[PDB]
Amino acid sequence: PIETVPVKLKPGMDGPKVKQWPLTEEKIKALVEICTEMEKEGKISKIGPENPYNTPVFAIKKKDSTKWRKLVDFRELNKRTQDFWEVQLGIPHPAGLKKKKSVTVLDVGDAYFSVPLDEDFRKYTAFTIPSINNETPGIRYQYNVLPQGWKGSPAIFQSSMTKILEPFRKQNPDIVIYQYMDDLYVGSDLEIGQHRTKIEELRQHLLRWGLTTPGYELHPDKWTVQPIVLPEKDSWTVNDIQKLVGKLNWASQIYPGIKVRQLCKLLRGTKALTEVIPLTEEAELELAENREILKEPVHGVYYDPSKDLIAEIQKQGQGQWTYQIYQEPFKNLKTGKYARGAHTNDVKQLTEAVQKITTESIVIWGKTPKFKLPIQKETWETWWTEYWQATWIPEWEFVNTPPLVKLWYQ
Amino acid sequence: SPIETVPVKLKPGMDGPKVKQWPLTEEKIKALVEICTEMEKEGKISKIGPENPYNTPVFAIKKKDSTKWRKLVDFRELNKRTQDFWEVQLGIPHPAGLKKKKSVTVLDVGDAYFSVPLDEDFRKYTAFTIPSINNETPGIRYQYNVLPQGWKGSPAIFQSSMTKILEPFRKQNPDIVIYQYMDDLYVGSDLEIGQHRTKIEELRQHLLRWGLTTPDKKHQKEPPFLWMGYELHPDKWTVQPIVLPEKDSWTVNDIQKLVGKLNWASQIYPGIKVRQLCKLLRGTKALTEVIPLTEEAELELAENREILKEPVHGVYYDPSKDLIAEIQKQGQGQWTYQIYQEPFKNLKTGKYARMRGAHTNDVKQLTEAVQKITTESIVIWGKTPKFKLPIQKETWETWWTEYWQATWIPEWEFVNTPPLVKLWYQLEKEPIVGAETFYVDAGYVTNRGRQKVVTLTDTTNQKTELQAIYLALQDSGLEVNIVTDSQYALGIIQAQPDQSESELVNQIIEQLIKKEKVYLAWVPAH
Ligand SMILES: CC(=O)c1ccc(C)cc1N[C@H](C(N)=O)c1c(Cl)cccc1Cl
Repeated sequence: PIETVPVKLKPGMDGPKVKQWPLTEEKIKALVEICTEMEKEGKISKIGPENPYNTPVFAIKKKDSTKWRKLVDFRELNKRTQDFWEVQLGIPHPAGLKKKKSVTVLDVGDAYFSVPLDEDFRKYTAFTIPSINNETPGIRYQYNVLPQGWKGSPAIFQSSMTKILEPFRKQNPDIVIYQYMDDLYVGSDLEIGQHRTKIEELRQHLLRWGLTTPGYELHPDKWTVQPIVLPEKDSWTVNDIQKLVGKLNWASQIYPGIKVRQLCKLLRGTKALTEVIPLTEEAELELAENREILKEPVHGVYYDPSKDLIAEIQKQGQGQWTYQIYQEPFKNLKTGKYARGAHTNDVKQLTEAVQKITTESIVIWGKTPKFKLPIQKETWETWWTEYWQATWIPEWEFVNTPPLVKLWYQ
Repeated sequence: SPIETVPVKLKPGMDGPKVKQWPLTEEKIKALVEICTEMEKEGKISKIGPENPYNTPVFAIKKKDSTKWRKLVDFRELNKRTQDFWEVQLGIPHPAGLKKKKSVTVLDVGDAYFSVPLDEDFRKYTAFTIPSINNETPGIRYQYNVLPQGWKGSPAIFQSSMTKILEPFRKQNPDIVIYQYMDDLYVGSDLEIGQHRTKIEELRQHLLRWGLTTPDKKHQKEPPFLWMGYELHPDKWTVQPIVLPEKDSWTVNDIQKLVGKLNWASQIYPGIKVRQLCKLLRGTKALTEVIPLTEEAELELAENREILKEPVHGVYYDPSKDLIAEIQKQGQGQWTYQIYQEPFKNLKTGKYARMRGAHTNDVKQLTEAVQKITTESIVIWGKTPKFKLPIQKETWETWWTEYWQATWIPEWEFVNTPPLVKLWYQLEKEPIVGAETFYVDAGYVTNRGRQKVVTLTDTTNQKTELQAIYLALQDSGLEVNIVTDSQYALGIIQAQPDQSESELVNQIIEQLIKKEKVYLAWVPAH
């Protein structure tokens, strides 16, 4: 077939050998029908016991679709694949995309199967359909074409893409199209009705060039930060003011101009928690000043492409959550809130929150963040695929949320 | 066999073995030659030539019913140099996951490794020398051509090759179930005897079509099969019988092995207990130290002997049925569960006592228990069980609302089998009007003038933060307002434990349950 661009692992590194987390029967079935079809077209090939590598695989469902989708967790392989610089553009980031009234996201993962994979590389793509109760050691395959979800993928298809995206890029240069992994982001400010059709075009304009394309329809322009909040009471008690002094002194870690001296003086003495303190003139003013400082994100905090994007989520209750994206502790680039009344279930709301914060980190910085999840691994590992719809998998860690750090956000 | 070879390579960055053969007694040398000649004559091995610098040492030793020796080859060195392979079957099937058969046979696959071809470009490293005893005489050089015993890749190439051979037969015969485990072959079906025995001989044919040897009827083994600590019948399974000896003197070692067996037995024996037997282990100075059976260790040991008297077995899986899982509280921090599809017809049983964390409550613990079982269900049956829990929806809901961690548990129905899990106490959401306010630091002072100080040196900084709270709890009335600066204490009480491995904590929890209303608040330190 056509000619392969030679791929290599960072010098010194070996292929990934990751364990497949157990899958339910319905899931292995889905994957078995999918892989047989791919096997017949020649995209994947059965392998022997002499390949010791493994990447985990999952079957995730679609929105308004009865179709399953195979999902490969290439995270370990992607960290071990040669650094990718493309001798064409280096595919930078459209700082402008974020300012767009509308952004549509297209899956172009399929473009990838029309291109062969360096032969010596194939072995590293080894994956396993596990068998129930360990009856067998599983059905082993490797890829012959560009796998969806690998980093070298869009790198290698990088040229045929611009070639397909030429009539369009100039037949209407008011459109910003960014490509991240297997996704395509089309942005503009057109009126919602005309935008929706200019996408229909692109779709059609693509099939006829060497690919097919099927999700989200976001609006970055009305996305905002949730600043720190101060309660506004009719009458204050000792408890109220103690909570206030506590929140306030955590906050002064970020905004140093925060004073609590007067507040603190209204609170010296073993007074009863429910004693109502009528406010002093100086304390009223010190509060007024503090609110003012908290009205905007702290000054001079900057996105450094050299550092990792970290995302922390907190369970607020009643189907509510709060998150913060930062690179340095306190130095927050963004903060936000997520709600779905409380009902569906924790794991679902959390998975949906993760997909949304990732989409936004991409649209804004063109990078996915590393999450700190408030859940036990075994529960997450068991259910996340039940709700996942994205085609990438960000990295995550599992943590313990402090009760204070939690309420200091709402 | 006329099968395709699997390509093998040595670990990168190294060469093959170049090991010195050990001087061989002329007699054991004579034997190596009778073994090796018959083999070159079977094409298993073949004579090579000089400056093929590769060499692995051999020798001989015999066993049962013969005056002929067994050849051994020391591959530890080639093994070191050889690449790794995909985990020769990693996982072990749990009996409870099988569907019942009507007839089952186990074919023994002999010298099969010798029936599979070794990659041609690797036989070169499997060279070894057979020394002839005369002075300036031979010293015959050989290399392997089939799969050598005890070589790193043999277990995996064979299995793979076998899987390939058995394929058309499985396609042609979808009724029959074949499970490959090392050298053995369990072949079972739902055919009537005569029919079943015929297929077996059809199979033995197919395997001979590629040179494989198996034993016919009289030399075959019959159920039960004792496999991996289990006992397997066509229609039921069980754990290999457990022996509970009678003795007066029990060493530490004795008790460990006995706790060992009791745990293994609990996968089908509902009710096994080892809490008392385990306590015997406390502070032991030697494996040979004998420990006196506490009066409670005796009872436990005795009740255990009872359960094991009666022999239970597990039923197999019926895919056409739902999986029900049931959990009960068997003591503090002890849970038991049974997995069945038909009331009282257990596929599997188990205990859970994971102390995840230093402090917990029953709701968090039931939740973790439900997680384990779930993962376990998925691995054995590919699906999750529908649970029956002794906790009301409203108790469950009420706690995971106020807990900061996300969690989620599948479909469950409330089962009224006491003891029922309940929340022992609830800290207030807002301060209490007119309840005294204790300000803690070990000591305290209240808005009513009250005061107290205490001195403790045998402490940690955390323990004192908790001491003070206890004191406040101790001296207060039925409704209290407590204020602390300690982030630690708040974290602990705030999570609402009902058990801990901390004495102090268990005393506080007690105060906590007696009180009417309690509000705990935090403020920064200085
Ligand atoms: C996964 C499997 O089928 C299996 C694993 C281990 C053993 C000892 C026998 C196995 N299968 C055998 C079999 N192949 O007939 C078996 C079944 Cl299917 C049901 C009841 C008893 C027996 Cl022995």
